[PDB]
Amino acid sequence: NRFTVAELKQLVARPDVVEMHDVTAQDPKLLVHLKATRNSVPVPRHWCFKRKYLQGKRGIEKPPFELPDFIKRTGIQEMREALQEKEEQKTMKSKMREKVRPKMGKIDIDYQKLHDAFFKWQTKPKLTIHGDLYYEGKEFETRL
Amino acid sequence: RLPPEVNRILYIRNLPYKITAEEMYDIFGKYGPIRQIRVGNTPETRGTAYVVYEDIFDAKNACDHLSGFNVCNRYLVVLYYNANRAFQKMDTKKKEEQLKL
Amino acid sequence: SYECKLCLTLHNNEGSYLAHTQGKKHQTNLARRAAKEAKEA
Amino acid sequence: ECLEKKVDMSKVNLEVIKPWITKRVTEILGFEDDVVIEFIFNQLEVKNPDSKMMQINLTGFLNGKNAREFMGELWPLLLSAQENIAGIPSAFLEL
Amino acid sequence: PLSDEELDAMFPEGYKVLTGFHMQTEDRTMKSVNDQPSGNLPFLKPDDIQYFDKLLVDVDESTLSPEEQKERKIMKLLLKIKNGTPPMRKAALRQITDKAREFGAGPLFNQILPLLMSPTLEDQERHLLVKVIDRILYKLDDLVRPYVHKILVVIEPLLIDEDYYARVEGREIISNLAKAAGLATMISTMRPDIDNMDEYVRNTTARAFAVVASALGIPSLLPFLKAVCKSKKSWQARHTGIKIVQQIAILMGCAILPHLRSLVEIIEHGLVDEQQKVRTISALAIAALAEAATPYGIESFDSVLKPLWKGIRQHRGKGLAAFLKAIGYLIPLMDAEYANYYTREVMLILIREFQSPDEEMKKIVLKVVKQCCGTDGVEANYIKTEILPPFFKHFWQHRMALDRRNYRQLVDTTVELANKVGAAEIISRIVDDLKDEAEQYRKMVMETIEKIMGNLGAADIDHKLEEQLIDGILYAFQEQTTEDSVMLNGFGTVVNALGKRVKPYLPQICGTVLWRLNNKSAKVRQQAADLISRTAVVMKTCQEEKLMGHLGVVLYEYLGEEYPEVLGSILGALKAIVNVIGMHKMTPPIKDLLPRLTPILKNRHEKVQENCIDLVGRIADRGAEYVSAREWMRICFELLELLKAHKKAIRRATVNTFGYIAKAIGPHDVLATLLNNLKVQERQNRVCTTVAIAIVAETCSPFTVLPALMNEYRVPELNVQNGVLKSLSFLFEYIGEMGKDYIYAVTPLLEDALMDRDLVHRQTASAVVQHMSLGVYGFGCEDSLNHLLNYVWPNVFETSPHVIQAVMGALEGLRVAIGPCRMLQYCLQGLFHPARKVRDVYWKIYNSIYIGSQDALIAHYPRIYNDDKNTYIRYELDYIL
Amino acid sequence: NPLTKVKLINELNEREVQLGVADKVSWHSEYKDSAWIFLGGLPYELTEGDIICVFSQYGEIVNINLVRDKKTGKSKGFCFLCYEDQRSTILAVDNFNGIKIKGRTIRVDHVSNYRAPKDSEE
Amino acid sequence: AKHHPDLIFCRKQAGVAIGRLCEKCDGKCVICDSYVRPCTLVRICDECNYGSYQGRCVICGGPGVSDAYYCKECTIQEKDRDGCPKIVNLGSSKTDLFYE
Amino acid sequence: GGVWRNTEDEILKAAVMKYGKNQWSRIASLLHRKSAKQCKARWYEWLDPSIKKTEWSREEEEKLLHLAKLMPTQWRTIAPIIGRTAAQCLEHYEFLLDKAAQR
Amino acid sequence: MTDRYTIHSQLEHLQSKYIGTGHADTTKWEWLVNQHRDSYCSYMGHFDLLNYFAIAENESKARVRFNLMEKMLQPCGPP
Amino acid sequence: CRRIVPGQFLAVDPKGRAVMISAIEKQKLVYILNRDAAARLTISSPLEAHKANTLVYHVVGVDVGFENPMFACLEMDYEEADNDPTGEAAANTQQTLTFYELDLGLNHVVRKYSEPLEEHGNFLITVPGGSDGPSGVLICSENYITYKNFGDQPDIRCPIPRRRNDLDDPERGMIFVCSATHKTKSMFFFLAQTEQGDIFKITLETDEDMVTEIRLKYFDT
Ligand SMILES: [Zn+2]
Ligand SMILES: [Zn+2]
Ligand SMILES: [Zn+2]
Repeated sequence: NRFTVAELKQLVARPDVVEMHDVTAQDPKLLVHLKATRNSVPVPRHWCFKRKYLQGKRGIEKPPFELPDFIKRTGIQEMREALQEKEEQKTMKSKMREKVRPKMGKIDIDYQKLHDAFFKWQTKPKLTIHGDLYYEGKEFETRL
Repeated sequence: RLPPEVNRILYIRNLPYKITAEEMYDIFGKYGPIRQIRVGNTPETRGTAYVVYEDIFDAKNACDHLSGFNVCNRYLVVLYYNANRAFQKMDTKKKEEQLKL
Repeated sequence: SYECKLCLTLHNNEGSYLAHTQGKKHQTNLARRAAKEAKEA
Repeated sequence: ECLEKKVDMSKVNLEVIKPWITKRVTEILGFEDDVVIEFIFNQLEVKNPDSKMMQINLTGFLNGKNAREFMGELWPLLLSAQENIAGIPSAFLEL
Repeated sequence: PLSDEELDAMFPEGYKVLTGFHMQTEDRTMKSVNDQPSGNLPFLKPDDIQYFDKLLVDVDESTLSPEEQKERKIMKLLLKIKNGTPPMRKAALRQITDKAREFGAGPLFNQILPLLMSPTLEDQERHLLVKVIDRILYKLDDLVRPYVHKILVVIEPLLIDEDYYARVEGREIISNLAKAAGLATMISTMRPDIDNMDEYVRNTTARAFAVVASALGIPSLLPFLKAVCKSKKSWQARHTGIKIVQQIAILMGCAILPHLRSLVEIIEHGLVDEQQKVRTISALAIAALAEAATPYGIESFDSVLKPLWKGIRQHRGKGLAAFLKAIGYLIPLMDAEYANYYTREVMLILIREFQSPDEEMKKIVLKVVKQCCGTDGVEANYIKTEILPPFFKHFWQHRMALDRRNYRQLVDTTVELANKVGAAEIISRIVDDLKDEAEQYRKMVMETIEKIMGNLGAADIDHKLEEQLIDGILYAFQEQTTEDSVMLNGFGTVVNALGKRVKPYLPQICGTVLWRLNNKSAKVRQQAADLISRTAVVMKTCQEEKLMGHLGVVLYEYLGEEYPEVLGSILGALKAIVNVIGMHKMTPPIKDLLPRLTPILKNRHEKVQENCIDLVGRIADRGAEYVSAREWMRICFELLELLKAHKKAIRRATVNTFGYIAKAIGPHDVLATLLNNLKVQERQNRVCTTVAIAIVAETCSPFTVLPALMNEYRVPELNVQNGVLKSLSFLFEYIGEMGKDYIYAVTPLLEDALMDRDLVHRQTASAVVQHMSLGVYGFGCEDSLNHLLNYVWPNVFETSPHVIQAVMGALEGLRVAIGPCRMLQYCLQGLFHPARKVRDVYWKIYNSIYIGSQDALIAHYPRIYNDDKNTYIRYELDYIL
Repeated sequence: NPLTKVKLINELNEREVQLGVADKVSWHSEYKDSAWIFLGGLPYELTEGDIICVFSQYGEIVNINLVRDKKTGKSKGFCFLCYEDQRSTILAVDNFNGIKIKGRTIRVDHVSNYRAPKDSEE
Repeated sequence: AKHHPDLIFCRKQAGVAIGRLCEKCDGKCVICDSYVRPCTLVRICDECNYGSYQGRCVICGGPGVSDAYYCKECTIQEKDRDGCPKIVNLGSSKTDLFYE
Repeated sequence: GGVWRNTEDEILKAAVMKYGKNQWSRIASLLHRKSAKQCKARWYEWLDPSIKKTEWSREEEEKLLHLAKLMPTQWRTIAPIIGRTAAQCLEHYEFLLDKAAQR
Repeated sequence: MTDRYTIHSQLEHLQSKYIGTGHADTTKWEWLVNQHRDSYCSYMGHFDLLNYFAIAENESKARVRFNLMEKMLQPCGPP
Repeated sequence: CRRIVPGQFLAVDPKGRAVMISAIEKQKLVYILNRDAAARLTISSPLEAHKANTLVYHVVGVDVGFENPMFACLEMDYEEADNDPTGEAAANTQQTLTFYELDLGLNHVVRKYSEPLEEHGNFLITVPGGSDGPSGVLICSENYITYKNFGDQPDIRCPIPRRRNDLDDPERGMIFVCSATHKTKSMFFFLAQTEQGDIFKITLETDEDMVTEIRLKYFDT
C-alpha cells in the first residue's frame, strides 16, 4: 500500500529533500511537492525527538545577558550594580529603616542621554531571514 | 413517629469468625421474630452480616440498645442498610383478583 | 535553580539538591570512568 | 439502502395506513401504546420525511432488530401506494 | 410483607442464607481491628462505612484479583474527593478524568449514583459529586446509553433545588448528557416517567424534556410533544406535555418564536377538556408563550382568544386566574383597537376579583394591572376613580411585602401605574406609611418612592407634600435595623430629584447626621457617612459651601475609628467631598490630610484599603504639590504591602497610584521599589507590580524605565526575569503605536527569552511579540518580527495549555503584521506530516489563519500540478494579456 | 397548588420570627374586628362536632358554618368558624396550620369581611 | 474568557443590543481581557438580551453599570465581527465558592 | 500535623551541623512551618547520629523482654537503658515480638 | 436500511461553522476544491479580477460570472 | 471578499420594509426597515436564513402589496455532487428557485417555495405588482427567458431571438446582462440587454390576473 523511498526518490524531479518518514504519510506526492516548493521552511527536527527540545541543555552554563552598546553608554549598569552591592550588605534593620525613612537621589543621572541613546544613537541589531529556523544548538555552529 | 428511616434491615459489622450458625440466631431471636440472615463468602464479608426481620420495633430494640455491646472478643457495630439496587426486574407475573377480598 | 552535573538533573530549591545524595547512584557508576582513566585499581 | 427511493406523502392517503401500524406495534411490543402511533403520524405529516431518522427513533424504543423488519414492511407499502393514483397499498387493494 | 424472591433480588451477591458483679479484666488477644482504613486520606464518617466499607480491609492483590479492582479503585477516588483535602481532591479528580475511558461506565456509575441517593448528604458534597459527573461526561461520550434513567433519578431533584447555582449546574449537566447520548435515547428513557403517579418526578421529567429541547432544538422532538399532548387515555400525559411547552417557553426566550406557530397549533386542542388542571396549565402555557414572544405572533394566537373569553365569562376560580394571566400576557402583543376592547371589558372582572382571599390570584391580578394599563386605552380619571382605591384598600398590606415574588410585583406594578396616572397621586396616598412600626413595609414604600421619583421625576410634587416625604424618609433612616442600602440609594435619588428645592431642609438633615454619628457605636455610624457621601452632590448644586466646610473638618478626624466598616464609609464620604469640591479650596487641606491617610493605609480591611487608595490616587493626580516630596517615596513601599488583597479593584487602582506618584516625583526612585517587588515567591504581588512597571512606563514618557528593565534580566533569578518579560508584555500592550522605535532594542532580549530553557520565558516572550505585533501594525517593522517568529515557531510543539494559547495568540497577532504569506509559508510542508501530533496542530493553525484572513491567502497560495484525472491548476491566474 | 398555601402561610410566620417583628405589625392588626376563620382541605368524614372538638382548644367557636350541599351532597371541604376573641383566631392560624387529620392536610386562613356560600378556591 | 478555559461563548448573530458591564468588571475586554484602548461597542443577540437578562453584565451576569467595549487589539484582529461573545455557562468558578 | 519530609530533614541536619545543639529558634527560623519543640522532638527521635534505627539484635531483645515485665509502661525510662534510644522502636519491637509469640 | 450510522454532532469545542477550514485527516481533494471555490469567490468578489479576466476573451461580464459560477460545482473533477 | 460572509448579492423590498444581503454560500441576512416619529429610519436585528451546502447564484426581491415580503434566489445543492465520484450526480443537480417569506408578525425567515429549473439561469428580474400587475420574477437563462409565478401560473418559456446568419454560433448559448425595469404609470416594461448589445423590449400583457403569454422584440443596438 506504501511504495518505499526508492520510487519516491526516482519519480520526483527534486529528490534531494525526501526522507525515510515521508513514506508513511497519507499522500506523499503533494508532501514532497510542498517539501520542494519555493519559500517554505521545514518542520523542526524534534517532532520525533523525546527530549522536549530544550531539556537536553542541562549542564551548559551560559552568561546571563549581553547588553547592547547604546544601553551600556548610559551608565545605568554601573549604578545598578553599585546599588545592588550596597543592598546585599544591608540587614533587615536597615531594610526596614530605609523602607520608612528612604533616601533619594541615588541614580539621578539625566533625561537627555537616554533620549539620545534610544532615539539618536539607535543601533540596528543583526537580524536574519525567514529561513533561519532554530534547532537545538544553533550557537555552537558559529564555525560558518 | 418515624417515617424517614428504612426498616426490615440491620447491618452487622465486626462479627466473630467462630460463628457456625447459632449465635446470630440466638441474639436476633432473643429480641423477637426474624425473617432470615445473610452471611458473606468474601474474607471481608466473612465477619460482616445482613439480617432481615419481620417487625420494626424489634429492629429498633436491637439498634437502640445493642450499640456498644460486648460479645466474644471482637466488638460489633450495627447500622441501617440502604436498599438502592437490584440485578434483574421480575416479569410475567399474573397476580389476578382470584376472589380473595 | 540547582543542578547535579553528573546527574544532569534539576532541583527547584536547596533541599531538593541536598536530599539527592542517596538515590540513582551514578557516583558509583563513575567507577567505569575511573577504569577508563586507569586500567588498574 | 432500500430506504432511499424518494417519496411524496401528497400521493398517499393516511387514515387507511394507521390501524395496520397499530396492529403491527401491538404485535411487536405486546401491548398498546398511543405515543408511537402519533410518532408515525407526525413524522408522516411532512411531505418529505426521513427514513433514517425514523429508523433511529424506532431503534431507540425497540431492541434494534424489530425496527429493521418494521421499516422493511412499512416502506414498500408506501411505495406501492404512491405508485398508485389512489394511495392504497397492495395489501389493502386486494383485501 | 416481603417474599424471598424480592428479598434476594434486593440484596447483592457475595452472601449466603443459612448490685452486679465485679471480678477483673484480662489480657485480650489484641482487639485493635481496623475501624478506619489503613491510612490518613480523609477521615471516614459512620454513615460512609457502608458504601466505602470495602477499603477497610487491605487487598494485597493475589488469588482474589481479576481486572475488576482497576475498575473499583474509584471507590478510593470518591473517598479522597468527597471528604479529603482539596489538593488530594484535585489530584484524584485529574486521575479519574485521565482514566475515565479506562474505568468504563458500569462500575463507575453504579458506585457514583447510589451515593447521592443517601439522605445524609451535603451541598458541597453534592457539588463535588456532580463535578465528578460532568468531568467524566467529557470522556464517556456515546457510552452512557442504557444508564440514562439511573442517572436522571439521581440528578432530577437538583432542578427543583432552592439555590440557583445548583439549578444552573443541573441544567448544564443534563444538556451535556443530552448532547452526549443523542435524542432517541432520551425519548425512550424518560417516557415511562410520564404515566407515573408521583407528581414530583412528572414535573421534573417535564422540566428535563424542556432542557433537552433547549439543548437539541425544538423540531427534533416537537413530534414527541405533539404526540404526548393529543393522546386520550389519562390526563396526566397531556398535562405533562403542556407542562413541557410551558417550561420551554419560560426557559428559552425568543428562539421559540420561529417555532411558535407549530407549537401553538397544539394548544387549542386543550382548553375544552373535562379536567380543570389541563385547562389551567394550558392557559399557563399560552401565558408563557405570550411572555416569551413579546410582542410578535398576534395573528398566531387568534384561535386562542375565543375559549379564553368564554372561560372568563362562564368559569370562576383558579381557572379564571389562569385565563386572566393568559389574556393579560396576550394583550400587549395586540393592535390598539382589539387590545383596547379586551382591556375595557375585562376591568370589571379585575374589580370583582379584588376581594379574592388567595395570595396567588392577588399576584396574578397584580401582574395583570401592570401590563393592562400602559398603552393607550385607560385614561387618568378612570383609574383614579375606580381602579386604584380598591388597589390601595386591599393590596397594600403587610403579608404581600413578605413574599419576595409578591414584594417585587407590587412595586413593579406601581411603577407603571405612576407612569400612567402620575407621581403625587400615588405618593400622597402612600406618603403617610413611612412612619410605620414595620421595617419591610417601610422598605416597600421606600422602593416605591425611589422607583417613581427616579422614573418620573419630582415636578408633580408641590409644597404641600415634600415635608411629609422628607420627614418620613428621615424617620425611616433613624429606625432601620438591617444593613441594607436600598434606603441609602432611595435618599440619594430623592435628593438628586429635589436639587435646589431641598434648601430649607439641609440644616435639619445635617444636624440629624451630626448627632447620629455617635449612636452607641453599635454599628449605626456607616449609614450617616454614606448619607454624607450621597448628599455631597446636591449641596454644591444648591449653593451651599459653608456647611461643606463645617463637615469637612468633622470628617477630617472622625476617621480615628477602630471599626473598619465605619472607617470605610468615613473615607467614602471624604472621597465624595474631594470629588464634588475643588481640592485647593477645602478646609481640611491636603497638607495635613494625606499624612492622616497614611496610618489608615496600614489597615488590611478591603473597603478601607479601596477608599483609601482611591483618595490617594485622587490626591496623586490632583494634589501632588501639598507635600515635602518625601511622603510619596515612603508610601510606595507601603503600597507594596497594600497588594495581595482579593477584590481586583484595589489591585487595579494601586498601579494608577504608582503611575501618578512617578508622574509627581520622577520615575527613578519608585522604579527600584517596583523592581525590588519582583522577588516575592508569591503571586498577586509580582504581577501586580508588573502592571505597576507598565503604568510607570505609560503614564510619564518612555526611555526612563527601559534600561533598568533590560538590566534586571542579568540578575540570575527566575521571578525577576519573568517579571521583566511580563512587564514588556503589558508595556507594548499599553503603548501600541509607540513601540515602533523600541522593537530593535528589545529584540536581543526576546531572542534570549525564546532561547531560554524554561517555557515560562517563552510564553511571556510570545505575549510580548503578540502585543508588539498588535502595536507596530502598519509601520514597516516586519524584519524583527520575522526574526522573532523564527524562534516562536519551534515552540508550537509544546503541549501545556498556557504556552500553547500564548503562542497561538502570538501567531494570530503576527498573522496581520508581516502578512499572511509568511504564516502560510511557515504552515507549508507541515500539513500532511505523518506524525499526528504535529499534523492536527498545524491544521488548526491553518484553520485560524483561514478564518482570520481568507482572501489575503488567495494571492498567497502555491501551485499544485495536475494528477491523471482532476484539474488542480488555477488556469485563470496563469495566462496574461 | 391545593396545599402550597400551607407552606406560604408557614413561610410568613418564619419570616416574622426571622426578622423579629413585634406583635403590633405582625399581620394581625390588619385583620382586626373579625373572629371569622376559613378552613381548607377538610375530609368528608368530618361532622360539625368533631370540628368543634378539634378547634375548641383555643376557645369555643361561637358560629359554625359547614358547606353542606343542597340536595345530592353532604360536604365540600370548606368551613367557617367564628370564635369569641380575635387572639384566638391569631393562635388558631399560627398553631393549627400544617397539621393533618386522616390523610389530607388542612389550612387555616382569615375571612375578615362576611360569610359566603362559595367564593373560595377548592 | 482566557483565564478560565471551560467557559464557552454564545457565538450567535449580533444585533443592535449594546452589551453592558458590571461595576466589578468595568473596563474589562471580553476576549483578551484588557483595560486599555477601547474601539468597538459590543453587540449581542436578542436571546441573551431579553426579559430579566437586560441591563446585565456579559461575564459575571450581574447588574450592568457601564457599556461594554472591544479593544483595538481585538479590532484589528477582527475578533469583534464574529458571533456574540456572551458567556453562557458558569463552571468551577463562583459556584464552589458559594458552597464554601 | 508534622509530616516531616526528607527535604526538611536534611536541611535540619545541615542546621544542626552548622549552628549547634541547644540552638533551636535560630534553626527553626528557616523552615516556614515548624517551631523549636517539634524540631527538638524529631532530632532527639530520628536525626541524632547515635540512633540505631535499624539492625535489631538478640541481646537487646532478651534484655527488654524481662525489662518490659519489670515495668509494663515507661518505655522512655528504659530507652537509655537499652541503647536503642529512639523510644518508639522499642514499642515496635515489643508489639512485633508479641505478635510473633501469638500468631 | 442502515447499520451503526447514527453519529450526530458532538461536543462544541470550537464550533467550526466556517466551511473550507479542514481537519487533521483532511484529504487532498477537499482542501483543493475549497481552494478553487475561494479563488472563484475572490474572482467574482473583486470587480478588478473580473475586468482582467474579461479583457482576454471578448465575453461580457455576466458571461464570465455565470461560467465561473457554474464551475464552482466540480472545478477539479470527481473524487 | 470571502465565500462565507454576505455582501456579494443584495435584494430589497420595493415598498421599503426589508432588505436581504447574501453571500454565495450558507447565510443570507435580513434587516427589517421601519420609521419612527422623528421621520427616522430604524433597523432591527439581522434575521437568519442559514442553509448549509447550498450555493446562491442571484437574489432578487418580489414586489408584494402590503404582504409579507418575499425574496427569490437561485440555489443549488452540491453535497451529492461531491460525495458521489461517479460524475453523473454532478450533472443532474439542477437549479432551484427558492422563495423566502419574511413574517413580520412572527419575526423569522422560512423556506416557503422551492421549485426546480430544467435550465440554468444567471440572474432575475423583479416584476411590479400589487395593484400594478402580475407580481413575479423573470428568469434569464441561456437562449431562454422564463416566467414561473407560483400557485397556478405555469412556466412560460420564450426562446431568445438570434440574428439572421451571424457568424458566432458553432454551439454557443445566449444570455442577458441587464434588466432595466421601467414603470411609465400606465404599463410597465423591461429594456433587457444581451451580451452583444441587442436591447429587448419585454412587455407583459395579461387579460386575467393569471399570465397568458410573454413576448419581446428587438429594440435597439
Ligand atoms: Zn462582570
Ligand atoms: Zn481585547
Ligand atoms: Zn448572545
